[PDB]
Amino acid sequence: RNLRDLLAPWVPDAPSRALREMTLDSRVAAAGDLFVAVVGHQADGRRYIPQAIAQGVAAIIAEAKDEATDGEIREMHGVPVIYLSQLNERLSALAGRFYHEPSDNLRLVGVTGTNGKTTTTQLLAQWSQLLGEISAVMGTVGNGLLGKVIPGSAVDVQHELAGLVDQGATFCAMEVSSHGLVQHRVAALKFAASVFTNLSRDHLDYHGDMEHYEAAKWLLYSEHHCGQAIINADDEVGRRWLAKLPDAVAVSMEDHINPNCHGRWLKATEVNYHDSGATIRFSSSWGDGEIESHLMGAFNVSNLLLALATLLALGYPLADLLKTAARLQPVCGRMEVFTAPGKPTVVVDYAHTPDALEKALQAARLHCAGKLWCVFGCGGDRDKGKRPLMGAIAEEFADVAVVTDDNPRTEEPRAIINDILAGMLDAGHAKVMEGRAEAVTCAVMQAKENDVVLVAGKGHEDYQIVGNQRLDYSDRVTVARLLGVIA
Repeated sequence: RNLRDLLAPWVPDAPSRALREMTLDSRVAAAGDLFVAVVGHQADGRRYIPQAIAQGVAAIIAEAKDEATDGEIREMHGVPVIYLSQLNERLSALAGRFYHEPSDNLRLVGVTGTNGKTTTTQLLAQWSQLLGEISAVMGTVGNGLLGKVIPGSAVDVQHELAGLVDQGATFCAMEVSSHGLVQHRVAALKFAASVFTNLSRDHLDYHGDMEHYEAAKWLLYSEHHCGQAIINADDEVGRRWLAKLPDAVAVSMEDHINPNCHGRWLKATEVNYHDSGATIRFSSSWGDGEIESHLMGAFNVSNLLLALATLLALGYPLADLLKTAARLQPVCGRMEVFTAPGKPTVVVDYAHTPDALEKALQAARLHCAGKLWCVFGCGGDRDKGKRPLMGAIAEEFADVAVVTDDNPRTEEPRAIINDILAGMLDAGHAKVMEGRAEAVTCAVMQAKENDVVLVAGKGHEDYQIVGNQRLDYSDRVTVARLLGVIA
């Protein structure tokens, strides 16, 4: 880490200074640090140059806008201050070089879209590690090697990737947000591949608005090192982009592959949704096969097929992917299935809004030969408007609604349940059972072998809040003990 080597691609005359860390914040700047002074969200980091100098930073790189020309080298208190124009745009490349290009020292796959980013990244990291990578994730759940994921400027992204490379990671699956892409947070990253799940943007009904949105996105991907493109052809926007990208991989589970293109493709031909997951039959330009997925619902078929197409595009052999597919796991507490010989199917899911609850029930219904049970409640001392909507959704999409407690906090637990029931056409056909453990047991012990019990609202969140008390309680553990299995 040397200022002269750091800036050699952009500023040839830069003095030699040993550098420690790269920071945007004068308050945490230490002796030897490189301070980077950016103009940002109603803030000007150049205001904090004197504090950064007083903390003993070795050098400063600063926005040139209205202060200096691009590449201008100044000196303040014997500290080099180098000015760069458009420093927000260049910060990714600057940090990339500072951290020795971490995206050139592992296989980085980016995942963009409205939904399925978390699941698709976890599947990419898991499947790659089953084939012998040391894989890592960066996303909304956090950053780290698989099993060690812990809960963001262009500098933080490059630093975190460098941290993963230092820990032995050879593969990283990164959730990329629309906001991250637009604010140049991944601008200099070398993506081996870019995955598009779907675009659920309301607000885009006007042709000029859809045109400008698409124009902004096309411009961004012309500026990035996207690598191989893997696109969900079941998304209308995905299909429009596939029509313009002949080297992209088209993925479908709904017959949207156009075979006249002679491009690379992967298509589910048949799915059997059953008690413990999905049997997925598929054809592809790499060959055909059948996958035993332990994930639940149609959207998770799509997520898995995107991850498969990505790894096939990157050269992972179909035979090795097929042989490891049965080891792919759900995201913990997301449509997580619990089965046992001769027992009902139980799905634990985090769903705690009307929309998540409807999606979870629709997904669970596909796997349900008998009756669909829904065990749920609503949090106390929070917004109450969702209570009757969740009741109506449970009544509509489930055969048996079992309304119980879910963190009633200091609110009268039955008050919450009354709000849920008020949303129903026939409240009298809902079951009510208090104790959540008792309500889960009720559903699981009454359900038939070919029934599906959805236990919604907690997922992995191993507590029940009653009054001021965080009680030890887990849906996953309660269901596991009832079924005689290990959570």
